[PDB]
Amino acid sequence: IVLNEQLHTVKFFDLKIGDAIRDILQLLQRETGVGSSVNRDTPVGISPNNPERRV
Amino acid sequence: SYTPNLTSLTNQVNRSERLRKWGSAGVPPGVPRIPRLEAKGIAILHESPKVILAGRSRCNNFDSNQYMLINKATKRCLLVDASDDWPDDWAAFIGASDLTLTHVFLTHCHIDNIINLNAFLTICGSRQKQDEIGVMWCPAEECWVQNFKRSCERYGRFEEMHQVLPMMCRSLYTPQHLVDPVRNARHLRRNDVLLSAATNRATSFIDFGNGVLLYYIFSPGHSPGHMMLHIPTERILFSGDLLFFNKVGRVDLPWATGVRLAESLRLLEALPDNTVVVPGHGRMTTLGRERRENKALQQCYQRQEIGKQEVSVGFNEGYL
Amino acid sequence: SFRYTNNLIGALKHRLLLESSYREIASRKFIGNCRGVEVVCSGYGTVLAVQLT
Amino acid sequence: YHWHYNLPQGMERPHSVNRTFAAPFQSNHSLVNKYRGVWIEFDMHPAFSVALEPQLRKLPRGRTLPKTPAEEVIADYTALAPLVDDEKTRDLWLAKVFQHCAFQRCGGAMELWERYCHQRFTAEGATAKPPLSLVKSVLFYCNKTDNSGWRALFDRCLKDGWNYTPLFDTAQWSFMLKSIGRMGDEDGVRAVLEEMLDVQADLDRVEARSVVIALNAVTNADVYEFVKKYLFNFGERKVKFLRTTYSDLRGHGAGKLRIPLKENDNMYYHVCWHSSIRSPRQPNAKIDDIVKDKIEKWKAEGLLPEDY
Amino acid sequence: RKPQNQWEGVYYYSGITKRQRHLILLHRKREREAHMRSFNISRASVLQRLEQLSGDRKQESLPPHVRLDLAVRLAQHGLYQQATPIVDELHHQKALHAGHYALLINALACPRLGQRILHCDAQCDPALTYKLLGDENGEERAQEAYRWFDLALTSLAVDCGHFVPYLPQGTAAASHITNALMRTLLTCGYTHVAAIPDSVYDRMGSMGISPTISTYELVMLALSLQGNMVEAESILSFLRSHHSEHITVESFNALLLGHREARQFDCCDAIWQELVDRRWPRASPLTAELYLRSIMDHANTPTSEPLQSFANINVVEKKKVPLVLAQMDELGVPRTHLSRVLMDEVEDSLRKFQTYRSRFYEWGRAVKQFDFIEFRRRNGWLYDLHLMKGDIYYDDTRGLHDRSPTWMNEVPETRYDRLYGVNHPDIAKIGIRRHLNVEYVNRKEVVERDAALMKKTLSSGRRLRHRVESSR
Amino acid sequence: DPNRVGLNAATLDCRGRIYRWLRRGPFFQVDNYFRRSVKLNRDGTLPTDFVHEAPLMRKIIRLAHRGHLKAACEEYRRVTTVPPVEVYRALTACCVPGAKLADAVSIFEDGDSKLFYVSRDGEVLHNLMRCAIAARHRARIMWVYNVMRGRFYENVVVRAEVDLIWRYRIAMIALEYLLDHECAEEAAAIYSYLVEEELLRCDVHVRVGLHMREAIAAGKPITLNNDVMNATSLVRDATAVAPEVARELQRRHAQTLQNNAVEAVGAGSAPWSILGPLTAIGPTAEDTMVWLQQHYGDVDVMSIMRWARFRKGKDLMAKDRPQYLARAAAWIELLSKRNREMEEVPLTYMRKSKPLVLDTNSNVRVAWQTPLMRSGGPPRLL
Amino acid sequence: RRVNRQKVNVAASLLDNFVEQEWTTILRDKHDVTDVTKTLNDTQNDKKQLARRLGRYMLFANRSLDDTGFPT
Amino acid sequence: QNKFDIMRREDRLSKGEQDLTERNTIHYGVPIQQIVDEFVFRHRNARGER
Amino acid sequence: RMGYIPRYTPWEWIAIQEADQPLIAEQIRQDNIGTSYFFSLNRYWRYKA
Amino acid sequence: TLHNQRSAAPESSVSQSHTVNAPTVDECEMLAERWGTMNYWHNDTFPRLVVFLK
Ligand SMILES: [Zn+2]
Ligand SMILES: [Zn+2]
Repeated sequence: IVLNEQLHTVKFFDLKIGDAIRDILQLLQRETGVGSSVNRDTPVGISPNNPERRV
Repeated sequence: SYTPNLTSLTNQVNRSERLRKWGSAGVPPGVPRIPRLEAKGIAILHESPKVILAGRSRCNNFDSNQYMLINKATKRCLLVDASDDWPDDWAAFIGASDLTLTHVFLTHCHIDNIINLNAFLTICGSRQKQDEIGVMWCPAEECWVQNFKRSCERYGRFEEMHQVLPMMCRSLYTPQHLVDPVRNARHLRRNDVLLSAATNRATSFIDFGNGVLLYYIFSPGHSPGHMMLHIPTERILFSGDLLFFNKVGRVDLPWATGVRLAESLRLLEALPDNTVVVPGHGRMTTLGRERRENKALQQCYQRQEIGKQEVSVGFNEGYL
Repeated sequence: SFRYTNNLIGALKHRLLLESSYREIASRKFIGNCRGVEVVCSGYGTVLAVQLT
Repeated sequence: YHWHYNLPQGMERPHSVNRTFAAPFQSNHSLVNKYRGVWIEFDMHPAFSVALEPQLRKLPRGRTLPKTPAEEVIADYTALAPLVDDEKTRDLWLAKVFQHCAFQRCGGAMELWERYCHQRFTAEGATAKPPLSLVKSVLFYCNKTDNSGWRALFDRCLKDGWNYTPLFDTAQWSFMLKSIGRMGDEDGVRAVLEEMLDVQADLDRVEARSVVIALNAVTNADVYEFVKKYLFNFGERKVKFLRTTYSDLRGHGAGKLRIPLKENDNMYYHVCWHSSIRSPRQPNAKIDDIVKDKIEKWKAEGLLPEDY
Repeated sequence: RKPQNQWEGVYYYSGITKRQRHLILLHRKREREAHMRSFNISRASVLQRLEQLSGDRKQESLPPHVRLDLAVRLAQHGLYQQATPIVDELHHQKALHAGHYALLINALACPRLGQRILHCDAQCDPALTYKLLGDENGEERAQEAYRWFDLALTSLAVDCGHFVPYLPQGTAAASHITNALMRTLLTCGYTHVAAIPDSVYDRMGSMGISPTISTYELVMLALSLQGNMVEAESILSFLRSHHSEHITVESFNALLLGHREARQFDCCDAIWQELVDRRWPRASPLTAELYLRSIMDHANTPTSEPLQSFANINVVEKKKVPLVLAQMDELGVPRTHLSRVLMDEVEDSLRKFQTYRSRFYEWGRAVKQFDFIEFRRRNGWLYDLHLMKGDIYYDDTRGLHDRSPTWMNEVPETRYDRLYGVNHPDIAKIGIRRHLNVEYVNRKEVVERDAALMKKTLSSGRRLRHRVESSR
Repeated sequence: DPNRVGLNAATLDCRGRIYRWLRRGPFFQVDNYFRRSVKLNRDGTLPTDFVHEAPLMRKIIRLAHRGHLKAACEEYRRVTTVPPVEVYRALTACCVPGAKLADAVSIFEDGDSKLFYVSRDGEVLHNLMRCAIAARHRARIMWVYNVMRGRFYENVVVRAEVDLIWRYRIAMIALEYLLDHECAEEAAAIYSYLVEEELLRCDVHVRVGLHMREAIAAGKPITLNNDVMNATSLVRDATAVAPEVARELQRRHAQTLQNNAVEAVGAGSAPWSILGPLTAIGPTAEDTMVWLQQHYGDVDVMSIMRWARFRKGKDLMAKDRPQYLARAAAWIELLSKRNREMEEVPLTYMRKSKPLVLDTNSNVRVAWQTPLMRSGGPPRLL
Repeated sequence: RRVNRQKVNVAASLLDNFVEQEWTTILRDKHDVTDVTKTLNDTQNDKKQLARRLGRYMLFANRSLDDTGFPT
Repeated sequence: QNKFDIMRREDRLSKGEQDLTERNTIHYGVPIQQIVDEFVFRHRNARGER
Repeated sequence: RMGYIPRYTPWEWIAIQEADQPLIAEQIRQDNIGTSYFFSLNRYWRYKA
Repeated sequence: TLHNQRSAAPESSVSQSHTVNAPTVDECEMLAERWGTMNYWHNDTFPRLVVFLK
């Protein structure tokens, strides 16, 4: 049982390397700036957990 | 082309080049197999009391040519630069001529020369079944053997990708396999010769039989190991990719140097003008016509005369 | 961040509702009967009156 | 390369793309059924509506704007409203009078605020809280006639005050920023834009002509550094539309505005710089110590001679 | 040309922004605070009325109906302890009668606290109102309901003083008070809900009280909240067999709620289709509420047999939602009489599965498809499920070749082209020319060209054979 | 702007414009000609006010007021601009006296979602509801009520919602028809809407508002209190009538209980009607209000009796007294849930059962018998 | 802890045997007294009438640890 | 999360019936046709059973 | 198996292909009023018959 | 490895509309107002018209 999980993760070393590069590829295609007001749940200048959140 | 790393994927100039070259597709169309239509038959180019040269022009969409030398006495034939999209006409020609195929000469291991090599060896050995065919090649082309798959990637040759090349199998120059004690079709190929770059006019030849000698000449510039065939009794120079009609080989491919191509053109000046030069691509010419009417040789000797120590000549657009 | 301040507001709302309801229970009468015997108590459990209806 | 016809023509693999990616609806054209105006939420009790019905007839109702002149409407409120003994009825009546004077641009309607509502809402610490329908109507009025009385009312709507800013419309902020850019209040642009950022308003769906007018009036150096950091809060589709709107309102389409813009070149070049950025490509004491000993060395070596 | 995928769907927008979901959550929070404020204001008014009637009227005895209305308004707001001395005084004065006891027991089920628990606590799930009303003193209100039931039966035995050994158990008042007891015991905890068809029904049978349709509907709803569906379907089968003209929609609502709680959604679909088929009793908005909530509970259910290999499977049941809504337009059930949470889920499933004809003419334009691709490329980290991470029965001996003439009809063009040199010794069996066996469109010309080429190379090979073997 | 009416078009010059013309949608000419034309203005009003199309609207309204529906529909086909709301009002009011419900629904749906919600109006929906009453279509009554209530799009985004007076009128005539024809669930839904919107005392508010309009035309100050609403003739007349309504309700429930006890046996009487759930009424009008509030207190009895007063304009309370009492008693008995729960027919007792010990059938079961059915034997458990 | 769980189950079943012994005692013995207070028009509180209005006895051996005082 | 559901689960487990929380996920486990086809494929057309 | 292609598309793949594409609202074709004999062929010019 | 769903037999194709079962005692009670086919009153086994006359 131990060796089966140890051999399962060594065959995904190269596939996780290319997975990490594909993270950087979709990262640099993101919309620039701090974001857009259409796609936000939080106001920009404060934490979402601020007690004085809604002015 | 090359491996798509992180820098090539985040480059906008790469997408700009792939839009400029190929339009809205972005992917290069490969070099496909010639169909059974628009395919010509095998021509007998030369007949002599010693040998017979039989060839076929434009046998690939690389526009390469396929040639075979036949010994009239020993009934032995020899393919040079085995790259034909249909090696079924050649096996039928050998079987209807009662010939034996013993070796295949390879000038260099680019994809326009070794694309159908396993097909040649398999079909001719299957006809021999009703001693195997050897391969004669230069070990510097080892660096072009390993990129046979990548070249099959870019030019769309997908069915020839997953094929172990016969030059990669264990010859007599290699260590042997230590098989379990409880097979020899692919484990050992005893008929294999490796040509040496130290080519001379004394002993660098192949005994073709009947006193016909084929002198292989080491001439880089288009490849790290590039071997011409020279038959002085027949005045025939299989140049391969070094020299063509009014043009020379490319240097804009990897492992290709212009000054090596210039030295390879300079080691050709001791042959007579009536030597018919037979190129891997296009129409055949003579060496005197290339001394008179080829601008690459004119530029090479002009740069040599005006005092260039490193004369670099070579094409950037032409035949692979 | 602000996990202490947002948890202190929820605790003081729990304490304010438990204080305002303790002042509702203590100022109230709790009458229990068995057989005509009205035992009246306050929120603190002190017997205010043992009556008979 | 292909699929042969004697092969079974089954589906190879199903594709669930619309259930993996749920896309919100986004068109380049605006919504054809939106109100494009400031809504007042007339919430009158259904007994004063029948009573004041000849007076509310000449007032703007839902998506209807009568052509009654404003001097008749103010004269109707001056006489008839003290007869009505209800506080919320008179306040909602004056919300329609402020809305009617805004659409006709009568600058004399701010005296109705000082007459009735100022002493009980905005004078010397008034404890009363005005209705939201009244503050929306007077802020829409002061922005339409370019009145300077918006500033005392907007400061009352903060979290310490009436807290009416989370209930403001996106068109309420659109008519707000257009007036402050016309008057040219640099601190008024910053105090509104800080409030829109804190209240989490729809910054991308503000009117683009309203933003480029409020940004054109930025000339002071400290508020100019605020606009640089604030302009990243817009989207990439918005900030490329602000450049095309700013170039048109100062260029050929300068006749769309009632009052023409003033020449602010430092904001024109920075908006054009910022829109190109968001779009894709297509130790003084120790250093001065070193300088003094070098000049000391060249005088001792003779490279800096004295008078000959 | 490269082929396009015909099993890939057209890219269309089915979803909302983060801002729209945040504004929906904010508005629903505001509505919950508004309902809480309304209930607290009404409860404060009732407690102020009680303090006024207890302080100012210390020695002046009130009329009995004012105290009865005050006890009803106290018990309806979940204040049962402030109402039971009023009921003890009213029963001791013999001022209460047959209807007043049922009114008090029905008020003990608190149908004003239930509205607040509906709109704020249960999030408008009507089964969750019964599940959450048992927390606010279920056992104590159950004991008070049992005590008031005993008080009611004693006063009914007093008020009935022929049919003398069969009173008051044969009257309508005993059945009405028993129905009020069951309706109040449904509000309490799970023990009393389970005791409604167990102890209360057996006690009503042993007392000899004839039930009504509300008795069977409340027993069916108690078995629905228990999760026992075979007994509730047995009770509705009893009602279908014997008293079929009296069945109202509350039994269908009981079965819908119960099969929703037992998670047998196919039975929910069967009950809804039966209710659409018979059209009588009329479907309330509670029917559409329970059925659409069963649909949303089945669609959000994860499965484990494909083990989520590609996507979630049950989401396609939300495609049933634009059908059933149209059925509501045939049933006269207004869709605006749905709760806000269920309306949010119904508009979610409608923007996922509904299109009109005018959008269907424009939804496949390449501009919108490439905008979908660009929006997935730019911000797909915000909306992605993976980025969060003869006859055969009389045939037995088949008759073959029955002299059916194939030469009367015309099938003459059966020509085939075989490759040249099938048995030729000089032509190899294996070759690339085997790829010529799979080619249909230009078959005849390719076979003729291959045969001509093979004949030419075999002729040239034998000619060279003869010339070389004759030259030496 | 009568001078600048007109639209310029293109010439399709370059090859890309030809390719765009060959890639255009099925409605590209009419769509761009419609959106380049009239649209919602900057301040939010409709584009209705058109100079060149003004007398056509007058002709349509003039033909739809004289009863010519087909000619008004024919010159409605000739419109280019968005037509006014008065066109839809006149067309739907022409559809009322012929009971043509489908034409009125089509008239509403033409301008509803296509033409910037011009037919989403109180008078148009009122005439639609009147067509639905004239066609006796209950599902279309609930459809007109549901489109009157509206959704988030038409109310908040479009800001085109129905006024409160028109909503009360539409819901009142719908509730009147649904209570007159014994439709319990639909009338319960409309009554729950009137409870939720707090419109139970709205007719009194319209009467008080008309009185206050006359008073403010005189010059007197106006206010709204409890005694101002109690001073109207409607509340006084309902409070005067209410003992007769209570006696009618008690008599009708006694007859219903006696019929239930007769039909429980099969006609003699059962012990079902010995003691019913209604108590006797006290001999006081305050005791009458007490009895109506403690036996029918789930509904507003006074508002129901005020609504049931008029019938098609005729005052039933002053002219046809037993008809008005029967109507008000029927409406109270329909809208009250407690009256529905207290007027139930006695059903037989369903006995439990167990499977057999020796299993012969799966349908044959041993029934649980009450000791009332079989006397004697041992006392049993649960 | 596996031993102490069995110490609880033998101690809970001792009390559940005693409570269900007395609950059957005070119900059945009071069935033989027959104190008739229906003429008194009382509030129906009694020794039996509070015991029969109380629910079924939830056994302590049936309860988990969190129902007998352990925190969740 | 509800005490009602916990009491219902304990009641159903005392009755000896299926818990409704185990019905939270749908299992369309191993149809008989797939089991028969796997048995035939594993046993090479299942000679002796025919 | 080595070359198994199914001749019946599985229920999961049918469910995935059904769950990805929306419905057309005019496929329900419900009708309860009747035909508009006067207005339906004389409606507004963009949406006209 | 089994299924957690409700296992139910498929619905019977035996036509219950034409299946005349044994007469129950409640059927003999409500036989005075029972609507039956002509096969129902003159059945080969358990005829209901004889029960109605008896
Ligand atoms: Zn080459
Ligand atoms: Zn070459």
